Amino acid sequence: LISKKRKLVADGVFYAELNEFFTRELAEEGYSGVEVRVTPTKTEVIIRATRTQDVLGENGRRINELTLLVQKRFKYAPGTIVLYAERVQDRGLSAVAQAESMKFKLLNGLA
Amino acid sequence: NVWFSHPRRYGKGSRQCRVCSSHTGLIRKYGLNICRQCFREKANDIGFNKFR
Amino acid sequence: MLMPKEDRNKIHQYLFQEGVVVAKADFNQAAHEEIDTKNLYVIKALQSLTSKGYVKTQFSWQYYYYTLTEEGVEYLREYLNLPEHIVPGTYIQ
Amino acid sequence: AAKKAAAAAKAAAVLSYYKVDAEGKVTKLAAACSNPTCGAGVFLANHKDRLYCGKCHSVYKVNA
Amino acid sequence: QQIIKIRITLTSTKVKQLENVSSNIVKNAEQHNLVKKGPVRLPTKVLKISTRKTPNGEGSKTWETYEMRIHKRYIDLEAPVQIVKRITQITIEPGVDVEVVVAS
RNA sequence: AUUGACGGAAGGGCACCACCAGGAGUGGAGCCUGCGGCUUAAUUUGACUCAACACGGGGAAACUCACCAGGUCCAGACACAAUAAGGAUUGACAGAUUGAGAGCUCUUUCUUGAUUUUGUGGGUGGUGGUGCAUGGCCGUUCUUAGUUGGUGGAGUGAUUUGUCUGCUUAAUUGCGAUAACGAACGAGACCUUAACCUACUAAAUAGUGGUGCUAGCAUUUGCUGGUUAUCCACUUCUUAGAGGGACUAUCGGUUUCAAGCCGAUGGAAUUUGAGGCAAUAACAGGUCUGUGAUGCCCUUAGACGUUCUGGGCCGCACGCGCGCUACACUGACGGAGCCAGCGAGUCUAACCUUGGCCGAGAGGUCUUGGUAAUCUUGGAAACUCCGUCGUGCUGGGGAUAGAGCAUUGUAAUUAUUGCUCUUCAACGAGGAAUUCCUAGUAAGCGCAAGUCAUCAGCUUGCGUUGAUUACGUCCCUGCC
Repeated sequence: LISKKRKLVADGVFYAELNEFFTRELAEEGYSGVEVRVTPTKTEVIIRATRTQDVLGENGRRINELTLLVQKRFKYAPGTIVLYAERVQDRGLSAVAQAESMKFKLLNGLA
Repeated sequence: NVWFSHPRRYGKGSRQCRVCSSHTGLIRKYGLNICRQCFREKANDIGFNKFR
Repeated sequence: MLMPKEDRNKIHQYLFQEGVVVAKADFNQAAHEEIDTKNLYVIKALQSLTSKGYVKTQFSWQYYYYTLTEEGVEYLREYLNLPEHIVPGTYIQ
Repeated sequence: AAKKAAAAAKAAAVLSYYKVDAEGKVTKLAAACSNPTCGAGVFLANHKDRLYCGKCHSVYKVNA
Repeated sequence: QQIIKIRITLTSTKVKQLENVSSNIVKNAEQHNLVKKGPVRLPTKVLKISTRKTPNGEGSKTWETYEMRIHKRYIDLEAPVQIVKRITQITIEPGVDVEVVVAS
């Protein structure tokens, strides 16, 4: 129970740990952001990302890794948290990615 | 054990940033409890586009 | 660091198990969420396990994220004497 | 001014501060701190007027 | 057949999903023909956090005013335990909160 | 020879941080604080042309806290060797000792129980230094107009115009002139709020009539009420969601009849007003005194680490800024009218407090409501009222003082504030200076928040009364 102000804030700030935690670990996967949803059942996070064939986990453990963090950090019953990653359709014009494709190009030993 | 932690509830040292963990600059304004250089930073995302 | 043979055993336990632990930088706490093992404990015994690679830390937001290591979870298989059936949250479609 | 050097973790290297009898019975001497912790063993040590107990850090006050 | 006078209370950050939901609302309910009102439309709260721009006194005195403008929005709706539930389940969505502060 | 730059050389723009046209002032004083400095137990510390001067949200009686004048206890991890259950060591009465009911010490000799103590190895306490070892942010050039690149095309090339003579704007904002064609960022678009919707959508946490119940004056049916339900019906109002709506519009001029600019009509309505985001390159501006962001030096128990006390940053012949009341009858005193808007607020406990009493008063309290469009909370001051004061430094001025009485606070002393009554200090419109300002704008009368236990002569935000003066220049400065 919180004052609507009080809610739509922490609800934005939610985009300030998935936006991050993915920043750093998924610095590889193609990090493609995310839709944080509510639906009357779940809280579902669709990871767009440009390499679903190391994120998916050699069967479904690497996806039961990033949830069973997203659950223990943010409290959720077990179920109220399914990660669908989803490719990234229109790759030429992400901005962020073609930057992550310099950082990855430079490191790798280039001029 | 009095003899390793002090009477830190109210003031500045008690509460500390979310993101960096600093005392310097604070945004209390709305369950926010960040710093008052970072904020802005992300934020534009977080909710706080602008409208000016 | 000098710990305890009923907290050293207890960690390396919801570490294998869920497999995956997410224990803040607040030294100075009775107690960590899901493990009675004060906080401060973990953090430091895990700075140890990481250090070898029976595990793998990731940082930021201020929590230390950890999460298993594909194998290094075959060390915990001989430490807390247990099967060589299961893989731990690991195979769960 | 001055450093200590930490107290020595010192060497009674054996023990037997528990009537070793001759032949075939062992019993238990200097009481055994009259508490449950303090269980059956606890060989009480002798200090100023009141006696001294370590299963509880040390503590306990029962004369001798 | 037990009747209940529900009250529908919405809020978002986009005037475009939101208006969408009392068009869908009050015409996925006049299909049902329900005894209701029309999307009441509540004073626009609207937070302006002054902050300086610089990272360091230095540097002119160089300031900001970012804010969330919600559009608060509510509704009405009668109907038993059956045809407020088939309505609350349906509008289903991105951006938005629905309460059902029930009036039994 | 080249432009990133430089000139106290010429030629153009742009802004009341630059002048006109002017208003209210600062600089004068009675006093607020803050920075110079002498003082000192110590008078901690950053900050010094626009970019240091009620500024680190610095409103500090402890504390905070960095200055001392002094008391302690370590809150010395980890390994090694040494003391070695024959006690490593711990603790304490009270008295000697001191602020003291610190066993700080020493007197005693109880207690104490391998957790300590000692060196060796090493760490981690650090508002101690270094902002020029740096991070991150924020000031400045900036209420800026400005960058840069392709393909052409030009011109060993450092490369160039493209980014321009002119007219145009709040504006590299746009027509137009053009071996230059067409794009990116800035600006603008966009987001906030203030206006408008007698159309929608709903409201015993907003108000209408009708309805009684009803309390007065009239009696003329009328007029004045009281009623969180007597009922309902409403939704202008008041809230607030969707939504819409303005584009300089319509003629008329005015011009290269281009971009633009006046004026009058309709209109709610100088970029609709206003903020906020704010490229390009930076500055050795500031900051390790916001940090458990942090290099490298130093500190490591006679510590610069921590903590109980007391004073200290509030000390004055004085120098410099930011500010409050006043030199009046266009005011000071008083009855009697008597009016908003931004807030806030108690939960695990004392935030707002009425009401009804007690107090001249300051207040005390019983008790009340209120996690708030639901309570205190619809009653704030400039003012209209009706006058006393009569040109008397007053009946403008309210300085500095003597006591009491209160209201907080372990501490009220270098009286935190308040009241109760008297002491009745300058100054009789503020020199060389020098600011800020084009519309609900300049300025004054308030108050709610930010401190907070309190103590505002500051910071922020609002409205209630509300005009002069232009609505233009490059004389200046300043920068392009």
